Amino acid sequence: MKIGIMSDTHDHLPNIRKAIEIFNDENVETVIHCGDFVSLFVIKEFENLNANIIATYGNNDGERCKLKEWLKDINEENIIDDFISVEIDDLKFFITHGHHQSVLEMAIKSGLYDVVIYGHTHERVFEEVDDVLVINPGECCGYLTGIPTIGILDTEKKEYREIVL
Repeated sequence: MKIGIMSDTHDHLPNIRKAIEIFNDENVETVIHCGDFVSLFVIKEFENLNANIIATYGNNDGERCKLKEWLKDINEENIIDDFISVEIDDLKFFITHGHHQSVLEMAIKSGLYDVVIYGHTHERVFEEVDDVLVINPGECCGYLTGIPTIGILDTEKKEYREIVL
């Protein structure tokens, strides 16, 4: 009943596959990817992940059009949009690739969501501001920090734990 979080994979196939496995060798009902898969060929890797997908467009994702199409092919359920407001296990979520500072700032500070997930910065963070769970899974490629990471959230007991690759 736990969900997986990832972001900014930047075509790093190895780490993408590593991550996909991990998300399978564990429940992970669904998986959130807020960053830049970036290239189309990346989607074909996901047609090998058990959980479904809730993704958000990154500033580097050049093919938004075919990206959503291919994602649907992998599964009708899968969904991708600039922003994503949803709920799971009674929790209110708001997902978005770092990007738009203000919209992110506002979401967290609005207090209309239980959890706020985002990427873009490549800076993995996991704090709680005013009972709002703010999560940045960090960069899956690990290119800009040398530390590739993903994360798994427990919608149940609300416990998040990082996973270095």
